[PDB]
Amino acid sequence: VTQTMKGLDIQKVAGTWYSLAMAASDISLLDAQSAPLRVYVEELKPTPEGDLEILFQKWENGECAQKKIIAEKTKIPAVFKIDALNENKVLVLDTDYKKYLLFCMENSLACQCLVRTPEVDDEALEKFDKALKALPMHIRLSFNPTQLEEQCHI
Amino acid sequence: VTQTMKGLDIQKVAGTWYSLAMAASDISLLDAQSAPLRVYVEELKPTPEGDLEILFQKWENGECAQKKIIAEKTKIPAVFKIDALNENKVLVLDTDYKKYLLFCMENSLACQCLVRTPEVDDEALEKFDKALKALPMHIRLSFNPTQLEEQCHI
Ligand SMILES: CCCCNc1ccc(C(=O)OCCN(C)C)cc1
Ligand SMILES: CCCCNc1ccc(C(=O)OCCN(C)C)cc1
Repeated sequence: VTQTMKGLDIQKVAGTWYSLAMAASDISLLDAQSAPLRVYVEELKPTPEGDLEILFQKWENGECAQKKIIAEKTKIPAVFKIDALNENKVLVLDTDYKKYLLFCMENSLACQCLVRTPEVDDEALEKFDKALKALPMHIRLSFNPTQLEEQCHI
Repeated sequence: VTQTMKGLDIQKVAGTWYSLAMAASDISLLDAQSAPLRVYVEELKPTPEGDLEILFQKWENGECAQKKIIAEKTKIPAVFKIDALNENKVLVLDTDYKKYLLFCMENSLACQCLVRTPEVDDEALEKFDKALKALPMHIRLSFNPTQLEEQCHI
């Protein structure tokens, strides 16, 4: 991935978001309620040091678990690191802070269209599909306003 | 769905096809290996009477089953009926006979991009995405050339 947000201000992504849409390189990354990159974002909390804590839900062991991860900053403002068995990158592609944010997680790849409200944002989906045009995605999911107001988008 | 192939010649769709891509109105229609509209097309056999027998595979009870369905003609050449508990329609959106065919099954909705060979047809995917632009799809899957040569696209 070689789309990053030039000039990103990480403090301005703070707050409420909805996972409107998701996509991944491999079907198995999103196909089941319990698939590993089926993660629903709740809230971003930038630290004063400029790390980004992520609140999200994950369907786990037949139910909707509350989860909390922190992505550590790098020399590149639009690029964060999650420590695990593998070195995994979080990239911010594009945001306008007040309506949408596009990002990817990569080691292979999953991306999302975040929005501030439980509404279908045709414009934000256009920009998302445009950004995926380049990437080798084999599954795409989108959610309706009813699902967006439910735990794990049921 | 109000995209049908004007002038369709049902005899000319006979033969080998690959389910390159699928999409559906509802995630649950395609999400699992065993989801009900995860059906992989093998072969179309038009009858002399102008019905269309469909050979396909379905992941069933932990394995890849061989299946055979016949879709009955209507007064509209691009529209067929499958008899079940519900009245279910098969619509041919568009074909060039020698490379691609787009169709939908509807009662709510699932569509596919068929191709004659195990190759990624960028052009045929463009026409497919164009045809879905209108429809309310919430899941899309595509398959690579390796998967296309395997039973149930493993
Ligand atoms: C704009 C930044 C959004 C980042 N959001 C998320 C990033 C990662 C995860 C997440 O669940 O991490 C997956 C685990 N690692 C080891 C692959 C969940 C949400
Ligand atoms: C160009 C025509 C292609 C039609 N292909 C297919 C049509 C239907 C099916 C199929 O599996 O039918 C689903 C069962 N009914 C009752 C909803 C599988 C393949």
